[PDB]
Amino acid sequence: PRRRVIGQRKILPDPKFGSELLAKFVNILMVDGKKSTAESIVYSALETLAQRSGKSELEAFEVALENVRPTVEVKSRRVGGSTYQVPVEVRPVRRNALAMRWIVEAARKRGDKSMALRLANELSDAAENKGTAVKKREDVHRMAEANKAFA
Amino acid sequence: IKVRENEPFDVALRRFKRSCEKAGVLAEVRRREFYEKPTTERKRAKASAVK
Amino acid sequence: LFGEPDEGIVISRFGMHADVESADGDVHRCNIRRTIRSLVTGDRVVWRPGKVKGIVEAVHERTSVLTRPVKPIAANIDQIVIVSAILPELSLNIIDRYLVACETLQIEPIIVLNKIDLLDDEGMAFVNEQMDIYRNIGYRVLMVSSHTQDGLKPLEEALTGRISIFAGQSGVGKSSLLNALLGLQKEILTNTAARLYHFPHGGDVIDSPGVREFGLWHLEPEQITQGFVEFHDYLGLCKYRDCKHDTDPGCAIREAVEEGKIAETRFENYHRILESMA
Amino acid sequence: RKQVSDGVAHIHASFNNTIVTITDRQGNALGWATAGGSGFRGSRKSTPFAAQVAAERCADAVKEYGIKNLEVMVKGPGPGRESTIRALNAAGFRITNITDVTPIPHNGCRPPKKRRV
RNA sequence: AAGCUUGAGUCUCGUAGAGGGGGGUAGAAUUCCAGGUGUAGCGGUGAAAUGCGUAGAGAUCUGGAGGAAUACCGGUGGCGAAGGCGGCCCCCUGGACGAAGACUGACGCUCAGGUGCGAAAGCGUGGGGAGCAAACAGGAUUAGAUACCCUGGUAGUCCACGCCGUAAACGAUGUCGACUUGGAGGUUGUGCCCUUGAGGCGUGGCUUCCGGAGCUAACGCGUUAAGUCGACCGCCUGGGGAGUACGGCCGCAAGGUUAAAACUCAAAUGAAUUGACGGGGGCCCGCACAAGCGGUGGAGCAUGUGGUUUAAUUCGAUGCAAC
Repeated sequence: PRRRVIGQRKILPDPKFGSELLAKFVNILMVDGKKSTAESIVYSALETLAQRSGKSELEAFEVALENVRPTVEVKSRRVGGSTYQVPVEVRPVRRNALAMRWIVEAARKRGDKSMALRLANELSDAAENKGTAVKKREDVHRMAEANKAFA
Repeated sequence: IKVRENEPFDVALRRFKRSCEKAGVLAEVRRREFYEKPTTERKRAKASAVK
Repeated sequence: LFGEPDEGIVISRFGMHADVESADGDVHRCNIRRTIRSLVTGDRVVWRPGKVKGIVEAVHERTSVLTRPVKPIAANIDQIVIVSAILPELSLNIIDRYLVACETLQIEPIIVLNKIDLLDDEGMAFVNEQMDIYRNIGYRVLMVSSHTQDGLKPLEEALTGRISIFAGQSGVGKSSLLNALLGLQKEILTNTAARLYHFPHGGDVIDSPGVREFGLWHLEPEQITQGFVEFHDYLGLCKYRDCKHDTDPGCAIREAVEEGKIAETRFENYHRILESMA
Repeated sequence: RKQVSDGVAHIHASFNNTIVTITDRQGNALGWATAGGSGFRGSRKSTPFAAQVAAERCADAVKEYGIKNLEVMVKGPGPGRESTIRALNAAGFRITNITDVTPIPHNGCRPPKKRRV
């Protein structure tokens, strides 16, 4: 994409929210290539998050994703093989994409029954800005605005 | 020279005026400058600049 | 050219020719035909006179046990003498490089420490200790002086019935020992067809000064490894594939070094050699 | 020696290193730290790091003199007039103004000429 | 044979300049040389290390020197014979325009010998030394290093002179002069328009390029010639063998200077095309990067191969591809 750069594809959302945020995100887990059954165990978590948010399942996500999402980043493409290190604004397609992924990437293969829990336990934590995913918002921005010496 | 640095202190915002100051003349004094290289020069003395 | 086929061993590389000492023992400076090419000094050859000039039209260079770039010099070298002194700087990798090679080649090193006499009580000892690393590793050390050409009999006897060779660096008195051995100086040096000599107690020796100030030759990775068999044993030590003899978790070879179960030098040398081919 | 809490950050950057003295504005020397005195004695001191730390290590240990206003008076061209100035302004100071200092050499002495490989 | 003057020459008068000798000198510095604070460094490098500092050094601050050394002068500016010339006086000085007649009145051109001067090392031979670098050396890697790499130094530099006469002492353009493209440029005099700043604007002399024809092989050059002329002076003679021996010579010497053969080859070159490589570069693309996602591989397991066994473990299997 050296000629014309890009985000994601064939995504599928919610028949109850229609939220893309939730769509690109529900999706992420797939590499099961079917969120005809993916989505379910995250809702138990987002439900426990729904409560934990004081909102619904939709907006259980929302809160935790807005914590999670980066507002800046540092970007690489390697111009000349060069070590890019200058602070940049994380593009939305990343904001979202990476963020959504980050939450999901923080409740993985584990040690006990039900992801429902596993997710639940990730979810509110990301709600509280002390999730893993939100800490990637709060680590990428730390590298930003403190290095600019190299090209 | 100065950029009223009240903040800046890594960068200096200076690359102008080297002709009796900084890297220009100061790198060429107690380091060797040869005579079997600007002996090219006689003929070659105006070409390698912007580069 | 043609002549009468006769056997000989190539006594010398006569530059342009090769000089062949016949089966009888008669040396004939011979030509070497466009037709033959697998010739080296030491080859048993069919050489023919003319109808001296000879011509060579058959050779016999037996199997590899040493090269430069990667091209056998001879054969029946059952022992490689890695002969050293410190000229003009030196390193443990350099002797080891030769050792790794001796080990690879399956030609016996007899590690000869020249200038033993030169080396003070401390120096001789230090050097012996170093010589010992290799020795411990399996490569016997013979203390000789380059100059004094000491331990000459133990060396000679090691030479008996076999062919030996002189390896090292800038006339590290290798040249000196060679002179003793011969009992005639044929080389000094200080800071693939060449010439061969025959031993009286049995066996032979091959020499060239050119070899002696050093550069080094092309090789492959496995050979370096062959240079160190203790690594095989370490390869088995972690995993059914031990990283790669070098660091990475579960590199036994590396561990064995960390332990000191292997000497460090072997690993180090493994690297100088490894890098050079690459 | 002296203080006025206004100082100078003499940065004595140096080829394989960078040595830094923070000095009172008035003079003295108040701290000093090097870059090849930020240990380093290799490509390491030939790092900016060498300086970063160099300056830093100087720049702290001059504030005994209360220094927190520095002009930076960049001297030396070692890998440390970034890192070192880093660690000079930002080293318990507000940098009050930057400058670089130089004269009209006319020398005497012969320096080296040795190499040719 | 006598004249001209016109060339020349000369004598009349601008103008710029790093030309010089010899020296005034200036202000900085290199370096010299020192503490304090300050503090462990400095230092260096491939990578380091010797070195050094730690003794306070370096740093930095504080002090001065030493002896040595002088940007932007830097403009196709300008000056020089060149070989070559820019830190500030003075001199001594060399060389030099435009603008003036004129006169002398051919004083013109060029040069083998010869000759002056002739970059540097060097050198003689002493200077010089505040300092550096052959040689020569520690560390120092490095294949080898004895290289890299680092920690130093006499000649000579750092000084005076003598002593080379060679320096790709090269557009490898000899001299001189004349003759041969438009164009668009430079400097430096000076003409002129309100001097329109001295200006604005001629013209010289001089500088740039392009600049034609031409030429050249061609490159290119192309009036800056690499284009037409002359004299003059000097050149080339296939390539090596050779600023060197013989030889002879200059030189203290270095060594120059000068100045070989056999031998040796059927060859030596310019420029040019069309090239492709470049420890080149300049430029883009591509699950190539990149941003992800997952994969392979690992365990257990396969399949093929390898390997081994096997009598065979049947031939065709190899980056990628055993598959």
